[PDB]
Amino acid sequence: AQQRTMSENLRRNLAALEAKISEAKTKKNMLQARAKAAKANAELQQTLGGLGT
Amino acid sequence: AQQRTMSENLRRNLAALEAKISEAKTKKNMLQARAKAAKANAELQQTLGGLGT
Amino acid sequence: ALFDRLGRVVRANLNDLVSKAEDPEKVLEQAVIDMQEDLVQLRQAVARTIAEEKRTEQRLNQDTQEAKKWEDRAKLALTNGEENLAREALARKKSLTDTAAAYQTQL
Amino acid sequence: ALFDRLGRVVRANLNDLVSKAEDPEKVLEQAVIDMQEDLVQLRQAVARTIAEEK
Amino acid sequence: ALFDRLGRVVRANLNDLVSKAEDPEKVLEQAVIDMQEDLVQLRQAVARTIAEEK
Amino acid sequence: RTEQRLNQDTQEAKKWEDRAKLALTNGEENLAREALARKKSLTDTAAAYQTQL
Amino acid sequence: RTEQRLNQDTQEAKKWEDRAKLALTNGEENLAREALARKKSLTDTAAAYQTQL
Amino acid sequence: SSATSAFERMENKVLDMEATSQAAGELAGFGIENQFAQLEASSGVEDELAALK
Amino acid sequence: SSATSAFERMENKVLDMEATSQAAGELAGFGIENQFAQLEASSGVEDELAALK
Amino acid sequence: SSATSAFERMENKVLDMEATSQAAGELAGFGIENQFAQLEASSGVEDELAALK
Repeated sequence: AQQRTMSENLRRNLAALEAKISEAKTKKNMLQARAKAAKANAELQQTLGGLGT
Repeated sequence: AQQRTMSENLRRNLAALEAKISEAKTKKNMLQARAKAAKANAELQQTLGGLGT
Repeated sequence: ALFDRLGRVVRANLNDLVSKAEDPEKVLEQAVIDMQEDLVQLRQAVARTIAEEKRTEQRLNQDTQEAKKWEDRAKLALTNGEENLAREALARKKSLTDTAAAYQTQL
Repeated sequence: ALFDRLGRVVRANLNDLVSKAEDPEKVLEQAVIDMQEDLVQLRQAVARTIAEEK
Repeated sequence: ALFDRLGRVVRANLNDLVSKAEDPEKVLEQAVIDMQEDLVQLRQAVARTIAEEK
Repeated sequence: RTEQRLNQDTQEAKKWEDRAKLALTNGEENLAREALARKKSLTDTAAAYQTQL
Repeated sequence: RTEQRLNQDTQEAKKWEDRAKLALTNGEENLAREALARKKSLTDTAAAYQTQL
Repeated sequence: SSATSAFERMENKVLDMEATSQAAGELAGFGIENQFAQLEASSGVEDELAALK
Repeated sequence: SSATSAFERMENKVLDMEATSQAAGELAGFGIENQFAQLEASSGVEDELAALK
Repeated sequence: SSATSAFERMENKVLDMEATSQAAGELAGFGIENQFAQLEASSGVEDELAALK
């Protein structure tokens, strides 16, 4: 019963941690794409802009 | 009971520090924005003026 | 200031010497290059300040919906009989409400 | 106290210098790896707990 | 301030000297290349955005 | 090159025109609008080439 | 060369107005004002060029 | 120096980059709405032309 | 000592920069609002013309 | 230095470690009950939906 009670704390928290990591992992991917987009955009605004010699 | 009474204060002590950290996090972002904004005005003023020299 | 007057002649003659080298078809053209460089820097500065205004706007809204998620649990808990859980949720909601307010003002 | 403030001032700039040297794509990915590595160990513990249980 | 004006005067002439050395056909074509190079990178970003989307 | 581009584009706008009439007749409104956006773009570009010519 | 620049501003001003009319017909009131403000700017630019000419 | 804090730091940097790009563009000469409205309305009338035919 | 009193100084140093910048604007003369309000009104006359069309 | 005492020493160290983990988590941002209640109740209504069907 003690073993089951303690493995139940652990499985619940395992489940919680699993989900929280997975949130981060899927955000990691889209955030990289977002970063690339910003980098390209700035370079283009500079190149296209006439505010330069 | 003796440990639990001490523990109550210890929980309250930590939370009080977190409140200061909450103030500080907001203050930081604004101080960065303010410093940059102020400089742009100064840079503009020098560009606008200069005097015969 | 007799010495100062001698140093004044040195300044005046230097100003004249430099103004010999000022051409009538080059210095003007440059003076206008410099102004474009001034403008670019300023734009970038303005953009980077506008950026944080938007960034504050992102944070702010989140707190408003997070506050709702706490309430929902507070209602459930009170319906069930889980009274202890309800109070913690309400206390957190009040905290998010203050955080959002602070952000709105900041915005 | 001026000495201690000098040290803090030096540490600050050094904190910024190394902060400037990071690039998001690399650091963000590196963070996920760390979270994964940690998870694997937490699972192992779930592994033993289950085996003793059996 | 006369010193700073001297420097500006020197930089000006140097700006003209190198301006004189450019030839339009080459510089104009070279500008288009730059615009193209930049575009290719902006597209790649559209590429990732789409892949994560899928 | 300008002559070809102007005409090389028009004809395409037409095909998109026919595609839009089929999409409309078959029951495809959102598809028809898309083809028309495509038509319209080639049409606007075509005017630009015309003046340039 | 001044004569080339000058005319352009005169037709660019028209292109802004056209959008100002559309926007006001639709209900896009915000877009209309920006267009009008830009048109006024081009009108001044053309004037300055005409005088210069 | 933690993953959670490390992650959060890199995320905010990127969001400021996305803004950096938007701002940098606004100052340079951006917007792309003017034309969009005109194309949307015109595309409207295209749907009408498609429905007629 | 170094602590909640490092901040103290830095926050004040930022505020002094803002205050100096604002004073510089006053003392050079404000042309900004003089141009702006007049520009907006100038557009407002043309709103009627655009609306009429 | 005995087995019984040695055993007891290592056991208590571990129990303080288990607490160390619980506490460390509470301060960090833990709990995982909020969601659990919502899932339990919702799962209730799922059983009801299963019984209906």
